[PDB]
Amino acid sequence: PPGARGLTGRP
Amino acid sequence: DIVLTQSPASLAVSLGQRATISCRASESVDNYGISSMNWFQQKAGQPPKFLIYAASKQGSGVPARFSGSGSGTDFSLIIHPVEEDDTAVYFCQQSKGVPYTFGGGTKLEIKRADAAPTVSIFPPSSEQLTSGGASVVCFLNNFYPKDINVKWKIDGSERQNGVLNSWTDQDSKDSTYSMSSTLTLTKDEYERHNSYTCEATHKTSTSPIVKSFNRNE
Amino acid sequence: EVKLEESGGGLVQPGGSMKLSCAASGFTFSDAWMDWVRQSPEKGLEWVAEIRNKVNNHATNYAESVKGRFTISRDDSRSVVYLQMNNLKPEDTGIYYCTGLTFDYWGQGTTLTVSSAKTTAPSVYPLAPVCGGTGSSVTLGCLVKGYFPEPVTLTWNSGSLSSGVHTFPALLLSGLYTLSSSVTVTSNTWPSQTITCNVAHPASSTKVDKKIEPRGP
Repeated sequence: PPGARGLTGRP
Repeated sequence: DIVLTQSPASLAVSLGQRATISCRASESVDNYGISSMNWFQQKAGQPPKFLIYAASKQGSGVPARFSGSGSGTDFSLIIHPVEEDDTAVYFCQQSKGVPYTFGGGTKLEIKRADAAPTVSIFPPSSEQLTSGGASVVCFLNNFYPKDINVKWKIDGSERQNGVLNSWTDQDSKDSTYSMSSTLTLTKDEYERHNSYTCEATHKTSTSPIVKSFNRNE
Repeated sequence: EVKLEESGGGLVQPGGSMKLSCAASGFTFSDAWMDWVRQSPEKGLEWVAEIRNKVNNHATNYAESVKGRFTISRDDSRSVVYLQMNNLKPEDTGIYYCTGLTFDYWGQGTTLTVSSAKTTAPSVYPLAPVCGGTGSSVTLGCLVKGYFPEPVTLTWNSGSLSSGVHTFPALLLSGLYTLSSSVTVTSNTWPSQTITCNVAHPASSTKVDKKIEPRGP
């Protein structure tokens, strides 16, 4: 699934 | 601020060929082992669509042909094989830290066979004349390449003042451009001259494509 | 399917205030990091503001160019992100996208124009071809003259004609936007079946339908 941050989000 | 610089600015690729767009970062966007570099596609009149994350990994349902590469400060986006619908602007974007920053953008044009414009001239409407203005419009539709030159003549005398020239973006299906030229005049001056002409020089035709009317006709 | 709908753009005086809002569905909203991103032709894509999820204390960040003026916030119970903007400046003019899961998903965008120019309704003029035409297809036009601010929406026969349509980007002539659109159909269709140009200018609450009539002498 997606992260909280999103795939485009920071690490 | 991590500044992103893309190149080239624009780019024309034939169907089925490789398109390579670059993105240079002012400093390393590596955080951990992951390069925090994303790529977006913006087709005309639409928001950006997310394509690639982590430099090389692809978002959900993003075709195999889109794929990125690079680490640290240098990155590429490869589109191969290119398709008609890939005409768009492509943005690189850095998520290493706040502020999040985007690149300048790179327009991908799709090369296709040459195409002459279908040219249509339109006098002013009855509505506009009774308002007080007079606009003569000339559509040049479905042509390639993008370069075109429109000359307006009034009784054979050239005019440059009041002329508005708007190009569309490239079409996502037939890879053509279309363009609207608009000579704007006072109603008083529209009725002083008879013959309104719209010459259009394109790569296709050596001699220009003329379309013309006279007011008493 | 993810949906992001923004709302509440429009025209505002320099110094004035404006509150954008962004409804979202298709992902667990309370978990998602949400952003606002703007686009202008001069400055490209600017990240404006972030708000993080409940797990990160609804932490906000802002671009330096908006610090002290813009407040981002969210209503997890209504799946809404807001962007309060104060002391607005001409350079704040742009299309404001609300994005979800940082930049994975993007809304259509809402237009914010910051200018002491007043709102102005377009005049909408139909462009029928020259008196008496002859080909196997025919092009009609629609001129949308002298509106402010952007945008207008233009459809032909309420959307029924998508193919055949070229709508041209607007341009600034004498401080006001002018826009044109061509439509091409087979010469059976017109003039027998009626073709109508539909134009809305939300900023001035203008909705016009203009029927294209042939030119009788």
